[PDB]
Amino acid sequence: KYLNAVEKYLDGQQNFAIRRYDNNGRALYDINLAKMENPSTVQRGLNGEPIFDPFKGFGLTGNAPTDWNEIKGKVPVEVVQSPHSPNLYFVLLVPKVALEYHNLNNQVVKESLEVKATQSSFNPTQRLQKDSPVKDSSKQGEKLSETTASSMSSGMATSTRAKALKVEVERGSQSDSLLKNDFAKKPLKHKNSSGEVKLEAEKEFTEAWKPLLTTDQIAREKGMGATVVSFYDAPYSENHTAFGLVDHIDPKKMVENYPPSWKTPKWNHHGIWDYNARNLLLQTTGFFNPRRHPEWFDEGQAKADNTSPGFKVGDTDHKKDGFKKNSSSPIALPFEAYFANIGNMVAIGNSVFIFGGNGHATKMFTTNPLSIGVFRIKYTDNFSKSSVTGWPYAVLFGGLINPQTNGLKDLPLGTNRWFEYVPRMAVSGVKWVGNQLVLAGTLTMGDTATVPRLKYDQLEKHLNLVAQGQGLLREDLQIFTPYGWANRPDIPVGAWLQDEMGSKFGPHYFLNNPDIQDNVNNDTVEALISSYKNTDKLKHVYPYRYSGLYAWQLFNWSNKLTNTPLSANFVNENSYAPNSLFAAILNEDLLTGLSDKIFYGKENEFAENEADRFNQLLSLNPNPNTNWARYLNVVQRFTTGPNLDSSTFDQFLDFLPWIGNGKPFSNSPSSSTPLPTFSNINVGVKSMITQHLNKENTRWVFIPNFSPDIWTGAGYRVQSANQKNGIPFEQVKPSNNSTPFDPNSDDNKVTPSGGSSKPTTYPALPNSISPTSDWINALTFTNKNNPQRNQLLLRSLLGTIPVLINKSGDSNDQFNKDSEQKWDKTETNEGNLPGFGEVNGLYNAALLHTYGFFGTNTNSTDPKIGFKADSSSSSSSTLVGSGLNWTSQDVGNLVVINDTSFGFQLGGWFITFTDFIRPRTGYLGITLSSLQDQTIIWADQPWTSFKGSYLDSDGTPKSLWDPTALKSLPNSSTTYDTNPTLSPSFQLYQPNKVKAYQTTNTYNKLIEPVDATSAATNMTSLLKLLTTKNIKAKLGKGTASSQGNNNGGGVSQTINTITTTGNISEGLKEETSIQAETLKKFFDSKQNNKSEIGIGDSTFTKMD
Amino acid sequence: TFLVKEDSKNVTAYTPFATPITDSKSDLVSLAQLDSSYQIADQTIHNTNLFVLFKSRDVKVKYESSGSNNISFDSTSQGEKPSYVVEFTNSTNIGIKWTMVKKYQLDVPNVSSDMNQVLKNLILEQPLTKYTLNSSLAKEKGKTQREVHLGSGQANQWTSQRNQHDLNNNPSPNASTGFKLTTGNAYRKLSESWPIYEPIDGTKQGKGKDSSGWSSTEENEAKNDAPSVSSGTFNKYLNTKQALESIGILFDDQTPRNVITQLYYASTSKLAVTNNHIVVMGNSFLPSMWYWVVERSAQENASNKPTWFANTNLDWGEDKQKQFVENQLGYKETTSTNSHNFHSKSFTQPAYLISGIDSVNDQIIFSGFKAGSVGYDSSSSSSSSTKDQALAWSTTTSLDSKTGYKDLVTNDTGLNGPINGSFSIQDTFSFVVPYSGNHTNNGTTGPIKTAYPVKKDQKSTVKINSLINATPLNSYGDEGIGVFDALGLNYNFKSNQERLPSRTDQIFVYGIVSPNELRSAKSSADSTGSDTKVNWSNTQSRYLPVPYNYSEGIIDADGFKRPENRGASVTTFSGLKSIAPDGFANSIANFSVGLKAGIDPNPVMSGKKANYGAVVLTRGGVVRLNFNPGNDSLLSTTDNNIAPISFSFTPFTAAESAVDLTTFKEVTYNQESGLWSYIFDSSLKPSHDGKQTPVTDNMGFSVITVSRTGIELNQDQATTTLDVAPSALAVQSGIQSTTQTLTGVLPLSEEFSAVIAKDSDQNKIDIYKNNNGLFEIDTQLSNSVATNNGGLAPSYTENRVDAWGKVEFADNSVLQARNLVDKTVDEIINTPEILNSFFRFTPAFEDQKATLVATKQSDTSLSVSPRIQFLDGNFYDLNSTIAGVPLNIGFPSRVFAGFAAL
Repeated sequence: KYLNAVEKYLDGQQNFAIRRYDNNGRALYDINLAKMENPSTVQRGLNGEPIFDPFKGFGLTGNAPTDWNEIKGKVPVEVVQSPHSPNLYFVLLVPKVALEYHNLNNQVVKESLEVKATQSSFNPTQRLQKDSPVKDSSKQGEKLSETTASSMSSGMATSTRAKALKVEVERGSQSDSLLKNDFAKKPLKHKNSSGEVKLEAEKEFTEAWKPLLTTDQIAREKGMGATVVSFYDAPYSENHTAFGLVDHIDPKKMVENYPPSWKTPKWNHHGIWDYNARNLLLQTTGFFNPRRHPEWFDEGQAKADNTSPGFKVGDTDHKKDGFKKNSSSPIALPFEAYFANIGNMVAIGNSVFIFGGNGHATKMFTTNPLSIGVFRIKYTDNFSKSSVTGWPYAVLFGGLINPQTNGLKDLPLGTNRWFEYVPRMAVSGVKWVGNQLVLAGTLTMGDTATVPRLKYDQLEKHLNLVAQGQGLLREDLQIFTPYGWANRPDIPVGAWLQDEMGSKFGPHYFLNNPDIQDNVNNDTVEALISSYKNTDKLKHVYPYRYSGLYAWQLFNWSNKLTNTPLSANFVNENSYAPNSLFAAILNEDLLTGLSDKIFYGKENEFAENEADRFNQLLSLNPNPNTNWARYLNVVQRFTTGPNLDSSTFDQFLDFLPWIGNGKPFSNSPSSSTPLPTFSNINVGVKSMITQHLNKENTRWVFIPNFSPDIWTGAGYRVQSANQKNGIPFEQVKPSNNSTPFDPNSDDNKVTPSGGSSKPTTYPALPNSISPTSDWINALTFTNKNNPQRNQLLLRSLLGTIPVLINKSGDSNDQFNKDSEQKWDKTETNEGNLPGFGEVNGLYNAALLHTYGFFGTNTNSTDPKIGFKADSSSSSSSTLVGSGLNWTSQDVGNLVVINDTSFGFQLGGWFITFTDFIRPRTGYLGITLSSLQDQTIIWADQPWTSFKGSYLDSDGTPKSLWDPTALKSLPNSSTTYDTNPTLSPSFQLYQPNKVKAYQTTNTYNKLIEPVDATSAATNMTSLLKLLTTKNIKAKLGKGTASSQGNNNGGGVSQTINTITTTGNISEGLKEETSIQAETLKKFFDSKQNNKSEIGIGDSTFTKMD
Repeated sequence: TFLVKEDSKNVTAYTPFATPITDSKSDLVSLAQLDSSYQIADQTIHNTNLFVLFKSRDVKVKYESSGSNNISFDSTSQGEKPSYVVEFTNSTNIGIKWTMVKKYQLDVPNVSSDMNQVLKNLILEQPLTKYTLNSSLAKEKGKTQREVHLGSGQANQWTSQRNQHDLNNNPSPNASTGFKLTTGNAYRKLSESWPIYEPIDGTKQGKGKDSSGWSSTEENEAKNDAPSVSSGTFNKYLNTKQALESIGILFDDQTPRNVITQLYYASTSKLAVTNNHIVVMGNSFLPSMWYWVVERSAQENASNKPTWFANTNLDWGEDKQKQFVENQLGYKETTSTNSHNFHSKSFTQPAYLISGIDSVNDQIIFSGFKAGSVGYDSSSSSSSSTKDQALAWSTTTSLDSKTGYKDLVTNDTGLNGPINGSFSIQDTFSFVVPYSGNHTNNGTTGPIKTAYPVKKDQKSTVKINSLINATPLNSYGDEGIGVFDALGLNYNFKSNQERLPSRTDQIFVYGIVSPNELRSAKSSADSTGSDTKVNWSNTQSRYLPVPYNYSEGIIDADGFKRPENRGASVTTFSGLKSIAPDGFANSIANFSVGLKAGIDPNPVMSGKKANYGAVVLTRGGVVRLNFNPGNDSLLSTTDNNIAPISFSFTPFTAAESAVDLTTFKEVTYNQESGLWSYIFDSSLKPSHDGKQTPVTDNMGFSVITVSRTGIELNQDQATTTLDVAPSALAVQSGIQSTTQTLTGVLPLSEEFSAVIAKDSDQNKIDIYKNNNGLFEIDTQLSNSVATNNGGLAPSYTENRVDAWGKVEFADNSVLQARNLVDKTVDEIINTPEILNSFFRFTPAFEDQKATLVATKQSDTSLSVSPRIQFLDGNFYDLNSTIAGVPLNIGFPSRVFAGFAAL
């Protein structure tokens, strides 16, 4: 009713129309849908052709088109021509609310985060459930049973280590229970303090975020949903214009095409075991959870928890748990997501597609609506009748396989027979780049931050990670908090308490750390893993000490792409905001030809019960009468960034500059000089990979060069300069202070045929586990990963990469650049590398220097903001924004440059995909053009200033800018100091507390944290930096003090490009180095000539 | 007029209305004057002439180890029924009825004094079967390189003793040299006969090449374990008689005929035609060593001998790949007394599993998998350490090899002898040998050498002879390197990771062959005495392993292998559990079927010949072949690092992976639309399972659509050269039903197509709307066309809308209303656009239109009859005839009068 009143009010005070211009840009007529008197549909023949005489015009039936009463008031936002039928047009109509959505009263348009009155001081952990689960003293005896006797079965290799645990599941015959339900064994429970610590919307989201309008209400209320009307236009004829058909974009015709797995998002194909693991770890369950994505659910956050997941859970008897039951919170298309999904029409044949927009129509500070799928309207008998339907992007993008893209590999863009991966796009646009149809914009990968899981007792000292998993911290980048990771994310809770004391370093569950990783020797695997042969009703948790760093975790447990489609067995979650650029060539004929209604089947459904789930195959023959698979092959190709892979990508990331100040992230152009942030070349000290791990067969396998020396990067560990190459086993992990990990023990030894015992742990280890640790020679130790690299590129272009801070600019809390920062001593605490809480893959000190948080890089006077690795006491730290408020959804028009190149505005950058359609070897395939207006760059809400992009007749795309159109924040903090001030880049970065850093051998082990729950009250001067306004004030950009152009309305144009632009073939290839190092040398040699590499400042001209 | 196979012998022409022509059903086998024992294999249309390939179940061939006519038909029991290819022309005054034009008979190949030596001791593995198991394929590991060169017991002396055996710097003394034939799948000489039983486990069951041992007792034991229908138990064997019969092996009551007869009958399985030549090649279900080249001008009383594939020196891409294939056949210098093998007699790859044969623009395209062939020892005694063992080894490119496809396939790893095995790389393992050339873990130590696994001293006593496998696999060793080569898991560790191609396993062969060399092939076939070689230039080979997704546990492939993958459950063939959904019981041997070339219907730059690309189905994906019509050669790009552009593999999805590849029936190309169609008939499935259980899902059919994708050649000036191989795309088209016995599909027109099916022993018609590649049902039109009242065409429902729509005529008073009085009859006849105003029409489908044709009836009147567009895109009226016979639909002709005398 409120929205109906608003629409009625706006029907009087607002006027909109679509006026047509001649080829010379002279107005001809208006077409004011709210003022067109006696409009009439086109008189049609029997064959459907609209009677038309060029001079008399289109024939009019004299009666208004359908739904005219409820369509006259809507606003036009898009017009698209047909490619075949002459004089036929479609115009996209939306309500005036979708234009005034932001201006609506706050109490009906709320934010998923609340600043509150702050009567008790700001503390980011207040809204986070943090307390850890504790052993159930009434359910101890149902822990998974160790194998009674390992079946030798001619497996001569014998291990004294603890035997595997049995996981037996068999259907039996009981109606609602299983004879054995081992995966459901549940020995843990939530801590009971001031009530049970668990996720429950009722007691947490009292003022729950909810959409304006449920999807059913959008469908029913015709006047509130988008609608497209096919009308015919002729400028020089008497009857110049007349309408055809009117078709509402029904959200129900979209929801009805959701995969059935999306009726129960709290669940996943894994089911009971992962559901239990997540629930106890306080990570929200499922594959697309309203706890993390409240936009898409009619009831919003009111369903944001794991309760009622669509499968029986929490039963007093574990054998009962795991049965399909009634569900109440399916994925839907409420108002915000819907109107993010309406935009960028394209017409193909007799059908017109709406691919959705960038979502800014309803994108608030802490919520990210996106386009979840493709709406299609198909017209029949020559545009006489029509049918409206839509399909989700998930079923369309299932066919993604690495052989397609030329860019990064193993990205989290895959899915499987259950479409638990929910891609959505902030759509730049859809356009024919020559003969190839291109869809472009930004896309949300599968979650890659929460892929590791904490140990059940280490949630009070990893607040950032636990929040990321909880949905309080809507941050996509991977936070480097590796101390408490479980040895394996996918170990059921039935095997967490098999070693409570931790003295034995329980082989099945221990604090993940690669230093104690088992060999891969035939004897080792035969004795440990292969011996416990698994049957249809038995699977084992192997004693093999599985453990690896972030790269290994993702490689095993992320929906990474594979050479075959629908092959991603491990989908954790979906990113919050679009964390990856995406441009895909779609299949025009297939899109035209696919049927309107989709038909899934039992294969797409989840397993009905655990008995069927256990032997659940990944690939099943589709039911004969189903047609869901046909949709899988839409994407002909795709790309996400420059056509570079591995550390070459991070080397380029070093090359791109930061719009905030323009200085490169590398700081290369000038002994304690600043070091690059992403790449490791010339960082730390070279080490030989031939001395790592087995110390065998690696002199020429990883590095083609004769000398396989690899730059360990920042935060490396070495016995001494004389032994920089490889570190021996002196990272012994003690559980208590009780002595080293003690290799050579009977527990950590394997007896092969004959009993010739030997240790199972490597002699020498790689020289770094730092967040910037790269190791082509040890995937178990390496931390840099392609999923991280893509998000890093997107967020570096956006300019909002967070930084860890120990010391703000306050008096007596100042970080001094001089006499306190020593780049030459990165191994010691003098290097200030946190090693805990930092954004994975980057170096905190280098990032801060680039930002200028310390030094005069960004400000005339040193802000004296930095991170200090204190050694004389405990240290607390918090992540803070970059000071810029660009958001990843900030994507403009998709402008086609020529038959082979296209681009769009992205935040403060204009990015042109030079080499996507027809890639050329050796070219990075991307040209970037930065924005020069400081007022726009540093604005509080910059994307409100972008007023569209287009291709200029001269052949260079340009983007409008109105520095007077910036929309300030909703209010001046009312009248009191609001410590949390929402902004598009604002994130509740939780505090991190870390033990004192060692003076020497600082990073030999993982940097241990301590319970940081109570540390919030002791870091007010750091929490105050969470709000972007305070960071800007520190840097001097807080207010008009930025100065420069006062109004400065004008237009910006991308850098001029030529054939040789983007050529890095010299920087690529390999003759005397490694590819990353040679690319680093190449870029370093061209720091003063970034233009020819496709990086430059966009030319800007003033317009009054 | 669509020619569709009624049954094994009858073929009939169907009208676009999906109705057969009267008396058009013809018994072609009798027409060709061939006894009832014959049946037709495949048919092609070329210049409106119908060709047929005839094969008979009565044929019986014999092989004689001595003499001249070693391969000849068995006329003792009137079994001399050679195959025939017959050209048929529709010779009559319009009306589909066929007649003899030319009948070409195919004779058995002649064997030279050099081919005969090889064939005498050649043994052929029993054919792969739809119900074959991985462990059945598996063969127990043979002697290792150390065991075969230094001997057993002499350990820890490899470094010292490897120099004098020309294996300098060899890093894998434990490298396998093949598999022992003492068990496993039954091998048989050309003059012997395969058994109907298959060993479940090929490391413990089956007697392999020991025919005497198998027949003595093991055959009886297999019969006891597996009877023929269940009363059996199948603890050790599978009775695959039904699945052997289904795929084209002839039987005598219960035992298959001799291997030479089986090979001949399998080789006469496919047909392609050209204005000058006709080529016949074998099917995909068992290797075919010989193919016929037929000269259309040959005299009708002459014989058309084939060519030995061993005489066809295909171009495998690079000479390194060619010699890699040629070096695994057998020992070169045997000279024992008569021990001869394909390599020694200077012969190339002898067997291929030809996916299909097709022609376009007078060019013939052939594609298929390289059938494995490798030496084996037959010393039988002191005895050679390699006694009873096949000499095979994986040839995967080493990890060290420089990146780039050319460098990978040219890497000398395994050029001469086995080097792969098991190894440990940092935190993971790489079955491929890490090094090559002269690289080691401590610098350079000189080139790595390899040599054939046969001890030098016993060179005069080792009897080595060739063999032919039933699948692309070359080295059946139950070992990790073998499984990885089969499943395509070998990946180099460098930054620019790539797949190391097993140059001699799972090798896919494709190419285009021209008349200038088909003539040389014919000359080779005619070659008297010593054989003469044939060179095929425009051909190439690409390593195309089975998808890794078809094996349990192997979730994904990367350089870094999960430790569990070292377990014996995944390392070995015998332990490799198969989840293959494509109807095959195994998931370690690839298989292709249904090559069909086609012309690009889309425009092209003026002065450039229209493109033509060919697609061939394969397990888990579609392989497209790209050609340069400007030279009628494989499309290639200058940058060697890029993969050979002429080949592009597109993986499947679940819908296509679920389509049984063993039920391929026919493939048709829609020339005007540009998409293939792969129709699969479930009825081709055998009657009973391998465990003798009746097959419960023999009813149904399904078709797969293959549409072009990517950027094609010569589209625009900036496309005259390409660096990305044009890639195809397969979809589950939409025509599939499990409850109907299909008869045939009709490429009716661009927007529609029809399928003939039977569900109650009575023919039924349902038409499908072709939505630019995909099909879906349109029931409303289906019933309308079905209402033929037994007539040749659907009748016009004058009172209801039907396939012809509904037409309503305007009253004759409209002549007065529009002031047509002044117009003359001729004047109105001259204006069809004015005739339009006399009737209003309601078409039944999109783009359907109707128009009027009128003729004079008097000085003031004329007669008009309507023309209506039909589903096929042809106008139908009173004068409409299909192959002569009138349709006689009975449209409402009208007469109008009232014209002036002007």
